[PDB]
Amino acid sequence: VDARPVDVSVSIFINKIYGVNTLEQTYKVDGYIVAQWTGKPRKTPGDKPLIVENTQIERWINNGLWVPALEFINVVGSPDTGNKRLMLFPDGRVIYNARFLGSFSNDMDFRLFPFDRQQFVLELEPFSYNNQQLRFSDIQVYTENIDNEEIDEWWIRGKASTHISDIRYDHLSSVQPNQNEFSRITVRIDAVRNPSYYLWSFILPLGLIIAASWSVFWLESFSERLQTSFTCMLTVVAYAFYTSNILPRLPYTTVIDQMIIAGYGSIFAAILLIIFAHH
Amino acid sequence: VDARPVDVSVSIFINKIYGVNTLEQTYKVDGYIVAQWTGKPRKTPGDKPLIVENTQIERWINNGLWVPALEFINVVGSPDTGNKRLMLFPDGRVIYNARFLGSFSNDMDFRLFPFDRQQFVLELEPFSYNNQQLRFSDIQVYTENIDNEEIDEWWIRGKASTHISDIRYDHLSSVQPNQNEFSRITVRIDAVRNPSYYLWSFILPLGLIIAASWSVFWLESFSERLQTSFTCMLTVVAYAFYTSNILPRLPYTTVIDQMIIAGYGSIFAAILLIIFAHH
Amino acid sequence: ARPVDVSVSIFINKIYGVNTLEQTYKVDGYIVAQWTGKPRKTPGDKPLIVENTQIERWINNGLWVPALEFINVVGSPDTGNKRLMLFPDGRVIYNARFLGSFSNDMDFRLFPFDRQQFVLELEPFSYNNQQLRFSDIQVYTENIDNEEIDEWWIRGKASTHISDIRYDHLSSVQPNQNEFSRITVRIDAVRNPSYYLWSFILPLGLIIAASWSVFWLESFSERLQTSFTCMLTVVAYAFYTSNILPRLPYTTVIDQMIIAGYGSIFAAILLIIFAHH
Amino acid sequence: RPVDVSVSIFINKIYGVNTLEQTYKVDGYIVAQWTGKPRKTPGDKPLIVENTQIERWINNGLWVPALEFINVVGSPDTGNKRLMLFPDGRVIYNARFLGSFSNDMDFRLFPFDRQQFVLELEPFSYNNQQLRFSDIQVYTENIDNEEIDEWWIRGKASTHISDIRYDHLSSVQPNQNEFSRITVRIDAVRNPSYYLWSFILPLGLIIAASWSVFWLESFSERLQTSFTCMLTVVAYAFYTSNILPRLPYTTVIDQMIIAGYGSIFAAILLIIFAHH
Amino acid sequence: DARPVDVSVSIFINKIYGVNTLEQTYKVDGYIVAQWTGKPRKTPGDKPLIVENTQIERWINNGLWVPALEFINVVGSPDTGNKRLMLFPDGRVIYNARFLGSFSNDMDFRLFPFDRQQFVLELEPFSYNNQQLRFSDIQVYTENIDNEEIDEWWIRGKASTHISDIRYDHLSSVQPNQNEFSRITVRIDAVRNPSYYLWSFILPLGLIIAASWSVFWLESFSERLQTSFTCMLTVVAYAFYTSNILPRLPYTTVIDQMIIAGYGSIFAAILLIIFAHH
Amino acid sequence: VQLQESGGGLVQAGGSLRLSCAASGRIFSTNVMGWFRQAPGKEREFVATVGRIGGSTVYADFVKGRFTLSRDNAKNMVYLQMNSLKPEDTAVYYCGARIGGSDRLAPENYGYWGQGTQVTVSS
Amino acid sequence: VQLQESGGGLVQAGGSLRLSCAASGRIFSTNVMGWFRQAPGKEREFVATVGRIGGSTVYADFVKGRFTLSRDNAKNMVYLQMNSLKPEDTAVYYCGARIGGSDRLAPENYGYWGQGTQVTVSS
Amino acid sequence: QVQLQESGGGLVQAGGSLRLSCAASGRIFSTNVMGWFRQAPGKEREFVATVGRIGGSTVYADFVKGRFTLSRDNAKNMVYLQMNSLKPEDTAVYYCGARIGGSDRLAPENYGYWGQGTQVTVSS
Amino acid sequence: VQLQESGGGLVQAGGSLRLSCAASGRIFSTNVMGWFRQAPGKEREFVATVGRIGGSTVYADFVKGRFTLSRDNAKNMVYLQMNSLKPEDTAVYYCGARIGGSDRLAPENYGYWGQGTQVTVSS
Amino acid sequence: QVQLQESGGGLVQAGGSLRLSCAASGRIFSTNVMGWFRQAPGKEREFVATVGRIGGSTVYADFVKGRFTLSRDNAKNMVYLQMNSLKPEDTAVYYCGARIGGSDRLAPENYGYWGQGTQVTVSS
Repeated sequence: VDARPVDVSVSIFINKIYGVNTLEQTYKVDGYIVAQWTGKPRKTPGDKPLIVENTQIERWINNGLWVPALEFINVVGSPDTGNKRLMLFPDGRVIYNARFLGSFSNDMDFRLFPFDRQQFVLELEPFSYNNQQLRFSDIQVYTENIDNEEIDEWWIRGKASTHISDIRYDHLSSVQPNQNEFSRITVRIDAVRNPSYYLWSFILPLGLIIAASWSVFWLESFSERLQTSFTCMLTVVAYAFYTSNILPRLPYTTVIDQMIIAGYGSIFAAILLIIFAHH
Repeated sequence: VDARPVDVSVSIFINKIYGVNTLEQTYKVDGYIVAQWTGKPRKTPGDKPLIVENTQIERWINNGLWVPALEFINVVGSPDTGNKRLMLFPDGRVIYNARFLGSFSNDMDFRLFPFDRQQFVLELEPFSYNNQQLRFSDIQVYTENIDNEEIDEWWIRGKASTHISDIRYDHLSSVQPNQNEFSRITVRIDAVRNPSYYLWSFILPLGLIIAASWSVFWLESFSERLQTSFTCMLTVVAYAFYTSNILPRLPYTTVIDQMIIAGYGSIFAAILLIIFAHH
Repeated sequence: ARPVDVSVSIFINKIYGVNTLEQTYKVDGYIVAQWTGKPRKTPGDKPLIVENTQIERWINNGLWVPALEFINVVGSPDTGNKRLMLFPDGRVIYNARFLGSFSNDMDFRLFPFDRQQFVLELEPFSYNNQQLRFSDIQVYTENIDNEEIDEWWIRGKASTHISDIRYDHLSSVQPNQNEFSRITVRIDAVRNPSYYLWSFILPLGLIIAASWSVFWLESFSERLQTSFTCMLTVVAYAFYTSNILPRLPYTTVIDQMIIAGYGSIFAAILLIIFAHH
Repeated sequence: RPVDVSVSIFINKIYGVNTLEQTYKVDGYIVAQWTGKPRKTPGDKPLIVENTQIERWINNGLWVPALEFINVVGSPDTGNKRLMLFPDGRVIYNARFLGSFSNDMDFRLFPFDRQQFVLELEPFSYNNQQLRFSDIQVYTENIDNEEIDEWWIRGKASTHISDIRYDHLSSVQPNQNEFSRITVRIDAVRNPSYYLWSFILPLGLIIAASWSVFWLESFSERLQTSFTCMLTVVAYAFYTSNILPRLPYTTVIDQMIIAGYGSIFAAILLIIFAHH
Repeated sequence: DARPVDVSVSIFINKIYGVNTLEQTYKVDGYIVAQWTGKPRKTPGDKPLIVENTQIERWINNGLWVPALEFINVVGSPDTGNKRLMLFPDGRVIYNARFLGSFSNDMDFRLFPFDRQQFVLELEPFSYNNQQLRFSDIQVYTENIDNEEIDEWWIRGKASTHISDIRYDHLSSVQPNQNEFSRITVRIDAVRNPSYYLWSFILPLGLIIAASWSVFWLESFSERLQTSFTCMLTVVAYAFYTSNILPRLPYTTVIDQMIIAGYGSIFAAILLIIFAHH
Repeated sequence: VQLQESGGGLVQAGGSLRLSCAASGRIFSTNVMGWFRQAPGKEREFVATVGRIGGSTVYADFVKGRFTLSRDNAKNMVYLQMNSLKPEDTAVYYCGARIGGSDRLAPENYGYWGQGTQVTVSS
Repeated sequence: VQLQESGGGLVQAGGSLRLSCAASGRIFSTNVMGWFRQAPGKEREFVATVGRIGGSTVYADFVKGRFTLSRDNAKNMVYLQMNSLKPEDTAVYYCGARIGGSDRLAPENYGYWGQGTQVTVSS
Repeated sequence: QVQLQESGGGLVQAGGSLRLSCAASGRIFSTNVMGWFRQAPGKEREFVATVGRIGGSTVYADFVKGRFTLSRDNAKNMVYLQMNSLKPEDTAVYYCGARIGGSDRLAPENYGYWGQGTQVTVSS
Repeated sequence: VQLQESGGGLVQAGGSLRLSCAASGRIFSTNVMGWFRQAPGKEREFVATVGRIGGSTVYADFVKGRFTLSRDNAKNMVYLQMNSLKPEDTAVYYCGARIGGSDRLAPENYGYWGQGTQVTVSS
Repeated sequence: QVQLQESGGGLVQAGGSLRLSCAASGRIFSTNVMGWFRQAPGKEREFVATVGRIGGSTVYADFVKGRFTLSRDNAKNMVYLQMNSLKPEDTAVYYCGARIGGSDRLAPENYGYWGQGTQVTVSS
């Protein structure tokens, strides 16, 4: 008779989502991971749950304790693990708890910046054990309690979305039959960018410049109209260089980038209009 | 046996608070953590206190010595722990001491920049032991003796504020009654920013420009008044870059940012006034 | 005894963080190495999963796990979880997560229209091809939905090679023991030029086009003073460009366009002078 | 009864000054020597114990006290390290280090500022009744040409041996609260050649050319040229800022820019005080 | 009596990059091969024995002599990759290791972008004097370059090597004739690729300094002056452009001197214009 | 935003009381709310507030498991269930909204304070 | 782009079906395609889609090795081979294209939905 | 703008040897750029040998199996391919190409200025 | 910024003296103050000053627990309690104010020096 | 710029001693740049001794084998080479060069302002 897969119950605590790198399509997540399963019963001092911390956890693994490696699928490099703890129950129960900080990757489309929406995901999967050996029974997510989002870069929208799926790998389908599927937890945090800084400091002043760019037609002579249009051209270049110094690095154009091109277009159109009157 | 919680006495020495990252809402703290409790009495060489340093700390833990892991709740990644020591007294007393350097997060509101005030906090909590097993009996804070604050970026205001609270975790209430509460130390350092480089190099020249912006109306012709208003517009854009190039990255507007928008507004108002005279 | 045949599978999750001046790029993925070792006893005489720090305990106890080096890696790669799958019939399956900075010859002279070949070179660190040879290489790359949002555009399937590297410093040390088995993996990609087309080539074009409109001015005083203003604009655009564009020891298409902008103004200035005096 | 420790510090490099953090990088070697408990060594000769082998000797009872760099910022990068064990009990600990060190750094006189680069060494656990520093020797780099260097080292290294009395741990035990501290100081002057020729000289030529506006014939000419010079001083101020180190105060260069703003604002007030 | 161990070294230089002008450092990726003869041993099948990475430590704990060889001019601990030991039955020991380190040396950038550099590597035993361990020879293998056009640095000539003895004065008091250490020195000579700075800095600055004298062709004094201030603003805008690209240095380069010449040319032209009107 | 406490009154030692706080105004979450107490001739001390991470609640060291903070985000309300009351708990219980700062335990970081609800525990 | 499902119908418990999805329009890869199902009075739930790296396929927790997603990039088609069908699998099977987002499992990130193919498992 | 010229090919018996030579003339900086390739009738052009990236190393195709050796004469702008223990499988036209670009010395796409070729015929 | 020492005099070996330094002018803290000594034909050597961290005080290697530095921040005064005086302690004791600086023990970093107070230890 | 002058050479028997001296006169800012070299007839100019980078260190050629010692006397701007246990192999013209620049204390090309030389002859 075959032994049943080990049901693992996971809880994820998300303390912080920050340090978004637009070009690399990465974000930093600080939190805690809690994993619970029923192992083999054991003797604990006084028949009370035993606490095993950090470097002592290894001593238990060398001695035969089963602690499966759970991998963050979308982590970029090894996550910085803080303190870690095992809570060993005499009835077999095991509770693993560790603090983490890692750079996570996901598909990030910033074409609508500063009015872009993002989905921050965390993907967890056993590194070596298939779903015939280890399966995720459930997932709970606890996120930060925010007082005021005004002071925050991102605005979290709704509760955390979770999924428990099975990943079938075609490579290792040959390794063994029905042993190629892995249990996977997916956690998703939806957020909208705070556009307050870009509204007042990028869209509004650029608007006042594009509005003032058409006022050159109210000049008396052709010599005055033209020389002022080149001054506005220099201002749009100076504003483009001001935006570049702040705006994130991207392989495409944002709403703000399109407004700068519109500013160049407006001046080049105004210049073509001044020439189409004199000669 | 004695089943009462272990009273842990803590001292924190703050050597430096520096490297504030406005966008990440983090700051670096260098200092020393001192933790003290009374364990089981022991025989030490010559019945004098015994010094156990760094890697030997581990050899004692493997051999049964209880050294609980205390976590900095608001630390961003594993703190760089330097030297660590244990002092084993024959009477049972245990004194743990360690040097630390860590990036700490907290709610930081920079909307009043450069006249912003900050509260730099350190939150300490046992990683695994609840307050039925381990409770903080007291917290003492020692800060650096400063000669001259003129040379410093931040100006520390008042003595360190401390708290000892209990954190009740709802994800824990699924095991045993009254075992879901944890003892927590809160340390707070209040500081005001040094507005030197910001009054003289950002508010003062910006003031002189906004003041000189109204002196375009005293020009004789409409051709002179207008061409000078575009020059001032170019200067406010050139000044807006100068600020962006130096000032910190934020998801909102500061006092300086509001002054730049005021500078854009003042010129756009002056331009509307010049047009409201000619045509 | 016959060399040990090693079968390799490489999974490329991400290629990012290109450093133009250092000629490096970051690769996140998995490395799967499979060979047949000596038969052994495993619990319940079933495959055995040995993870991370436990691997070291098996090596100390005599298990042969050869070190496979990434030839073009820059510094030690960040190795995540590592695993060994041990079979009673001798088979060993080594799987590990890696993140590394890889160096390659990168020519950015055609930027932003440059094409790159991202390579991964794998070779046993200590065992020559008489002891250890690569029997095959399989490459699995990311399934892309939309490349519009991506900096690089992958073109074609991964190209693989298995070659032998002969080292001269190993001759006069031992005969026919100086050759090493090498796996080469190549990913071809074309840069997404959308940002540079609309934000660099197009506005610069509108400036170089507007630079010749100076000849339509009535007086010599107007024609000259406006040419110096355009000169200041090209310098202004060159400092706008420099702040964004990657650091290189040569000139790109964009850099050549800026020099063309300087040339066009200096030519226009020589033309204005060749009319008055 | 306290153990006399003799220290030698070798300073290979002082670089990577961070003005805002008030830190600097130091590469060197630390040599610590004391006489301990006599031993048996292979062949009754001095014994070299390197890197990972030392940890084995410590576990086995060898006393190697932890000496802390008081002003280090984070754990220093320790390279190779070794012990030399003599049968008479003599112990020589030597290690290569690279660390970020902090100290009070006043950059108000930049680029003509002088700095004191210090290193403070103190035992982490042993008071001076147990461990005291008997002496300190400092060896610094032999420089061929300082023209190519950012900092100009002035004089020999200054050293001190002091006792640090702590008022906390005064109650822990009587006359057990004092610690032995070594202090090493390197005095250096900044090389101002780049800032003289590229900042002070061109700014001078601009502030000098700013008064040439008065030579103009009409009021329309005098004013429009003053705004052009104003734009140039802003242009020079944003040129300066892009190079200059980040500071919470103003430098000599920053004061010269304010003088440049002042000169133009004065000249502007002078032109207005003629027309209306 | 008691002859020192002759150690034979081979250094493979894969890459020289990441020059930091202000720190006077550069990054080197390569391999270090060191060989010496130890006591003969029994190896499985009387063929050489390969011991690599964490297993080397197990052999050292068990008594194997593997001396620590220090890179004298390294800045911080070099990032060591894989490392092995080839132990022969005949007694021979071969240590190979992959490294990446930041190396310091005297770097003069006053002639930038036309500056020449000597990239050095200095190797010395950390604890053993030349009465215990001496370097018998050094062999240097460098990268085979196809096209240097795409490279920042241009390697000139073969690698230069030296084997010297370093006498330490702090060690004279310690023991007689035990204060000297064996040192390997490796030098790579290179010239900077000035293509980017010729076409993007010297050439446009030249076209500006050339156009600066064209103001004298303007009819009136009001035109000549107002245009000279515009050129002044251009030289400041160009100085700000160069600063944002050029490396951080405590002195002036050829490019920096050209900018000062540009400021001088305008100030001279301004003095010439005034010396005509009033 | 105006705050209003209720539920206070006379109780015997060992007894229970359920305090309620109603928030009316510019408020987007009940997380910002926090309970405080002030006995005659004594400072205003922290009682209970929400913890930073989900599932956590911060209680003063005197609470010792006896009090519980609950919330009804739909009704813009927070409740303080007080059990096993000791005469030491006699005070005017205040409900404040966290104006700012970065310390949930500091009264200075709280404002828009209510009139208070008097709790009297007898013997 | 337009999506069209086929292959559904009446099957006995333990039986098999092979669903097919045809795409026509702005589509360069069959990778963006995903199978979903919707039983009357129940939410549209994820069934199967391609995994991020080559050789991987994402299946819902109820699939339990019974269904297999295959593709014919030349014919611009995806197929869902359904085996060991239980009455719980009775629903209208939809084929959607990942309209964006960054979650393969969320139907919100899918668009250009087909009319659907009814699958009825009997007893 | 270089010209490449192969020689040394011919008819040899199985087990025999040949020494191919390639002469480079033009805008050629180094012989490191040069690589040997082969093409049998109705078969693709496959890589044979080229210089490795690090000094002392040479890259050889998996069929070479120690039998062929690449040598160079940087002064004469010559590369030589010493072919020993020739099998009939080695019968092809051997080409000498120059690394025009890319970053893969094994790919023939990254090679240009190809010579006319030198036919080698190995008889069983 | 004026400094004035007092409390010196003639003492027998083993005896005690309490030196006092009165500060007046541009001083907001007694922390910048340090004691120094200078015997005829000998250099000015450091004696005692406040340490960087709270509770710490820096003493010269010759002090050997005998001297104690105290302060009265109200009267802008520092005191040096000298006990178990040896003839080696005979010198003119100076009180200096740290003109900023970055080395507490270096006399060069001190300005506003007082006239000095002579302590003569006899035998 | 500067001028260098060697002295102290001559005829000595094997096992004997000599003390070479070098006098520097000019815009020399330190005695650290000075280095001793030797040149035997029909042989290349080889490095003998110079200062080490770190304080307390001196760089000596592999043939010195503890026999020679480099000294300085900074003030009078002079360096000294104390040569003991002289062997006939040490017979050469000893030169004193000032490091002009570069970054290699051992390479004779990074030197300059060389003196006339001082002949040292070691006999039977």
